[PDB]
Amino acid sequence: LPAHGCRHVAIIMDGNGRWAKKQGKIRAFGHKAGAKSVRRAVSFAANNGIEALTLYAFFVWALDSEVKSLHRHNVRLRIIGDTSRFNSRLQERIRKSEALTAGNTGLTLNIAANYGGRWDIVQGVRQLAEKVQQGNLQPDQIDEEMLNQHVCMHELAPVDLVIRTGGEHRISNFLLWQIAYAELYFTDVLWPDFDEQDFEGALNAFANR
Amino acid sequence: HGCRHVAIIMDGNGRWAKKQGKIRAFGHKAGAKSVRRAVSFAANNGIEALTLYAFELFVWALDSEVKSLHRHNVRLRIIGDTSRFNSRLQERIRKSEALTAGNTGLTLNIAANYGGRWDIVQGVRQLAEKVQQGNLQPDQIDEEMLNQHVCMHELAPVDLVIRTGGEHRISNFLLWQIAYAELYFTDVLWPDFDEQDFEGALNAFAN
Repeated sequence: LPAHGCRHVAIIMDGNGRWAKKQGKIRAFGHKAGAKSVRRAVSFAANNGIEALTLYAFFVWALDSEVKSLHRHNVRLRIIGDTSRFNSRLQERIRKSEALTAGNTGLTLNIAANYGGRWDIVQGVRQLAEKVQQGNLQPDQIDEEMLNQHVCMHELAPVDLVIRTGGEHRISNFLLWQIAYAELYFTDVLWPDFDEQDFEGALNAFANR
Repeated sequence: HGCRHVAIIMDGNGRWAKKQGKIRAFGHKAGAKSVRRAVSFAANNGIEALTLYAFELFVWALDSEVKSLHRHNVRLRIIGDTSRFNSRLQERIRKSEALTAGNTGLTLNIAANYGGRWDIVQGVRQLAEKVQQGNLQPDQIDEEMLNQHVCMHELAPVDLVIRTGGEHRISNFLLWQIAYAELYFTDVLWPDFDEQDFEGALNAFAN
């Protein structure tokens, strides 16, 4: 229902490294500029009626100072990816950040952490297998729609638009199942340089296409 | 070039026919010539696998091509849900696959009533049955295992996806299989896509 027609944008945030290298700066400087650019994109999305923004870094700190900021901007924060590998002391900080913002009615921000598109499909398959083994589910009852409701973000609007910054033309095992019908938009802009007009240019391409 | 498996979303036959001031079937006919050209180019340049997606009448056309593909040592495979198709067409698919299955040159996969989500689902249903029989535990299911249950698992991974016709979408073509593939979009309409276009795509992959 916004004029650009875009409910859910996903972004592969590539370019932090060469951005830093361009300035004779080490990579960490680029990742810091990258975090700034995330803040900028989150604010842009929320102000342009986007329901969901899903971000892929192609964190251990970020999730606390940012969380207060996100929360103040009425953003609902979710983390997608294999977070079982993580230590359960900051696994705790993840769940705390999620429940703290779970009530917010603005943008839903999904952050990919130890996320893979193939993994995403496989964890959903494992849940279906568990139901099969418990006797609930019959194998031939499994269809697209059912698997669809077991992959990440099934409860949000389908992904309308995938943006990849940084010049490369691949998905790199980001969303796979979820992008079957998504518009794909590639720009050479390095992620730290990606701004409101770049984002606006992406949405306008989506609307025009 | 290093490109072992190319997949192509062949879009634009209809729009092309219109620009020519001709009917759609004329576009399809030019589409088929472009397929021949793409298949020969792939085999000529040492590409191991070529996977083609049209975006029951169309695979019938390839039946008269089978003799020639076989002589060119091409392995022909149809991927997708052919259970739909009339049993006569299904048997001819079966026969053409069997005739060429032992060939060792280009493997040419034709997507017919294919969908990427469907493809994954078929593998899921297979794994699910193994679970139901106690032959497989849920937590034992991993990427490698599901990979062995989706189309083309025995071929080189897809290196490059070409989509003609100007749209920037996968359109529920290969999904699992293109996780790390280079994606190449061109405005050229599929009946115009020639050897130079194809090489242009290989060049993009080369960097």
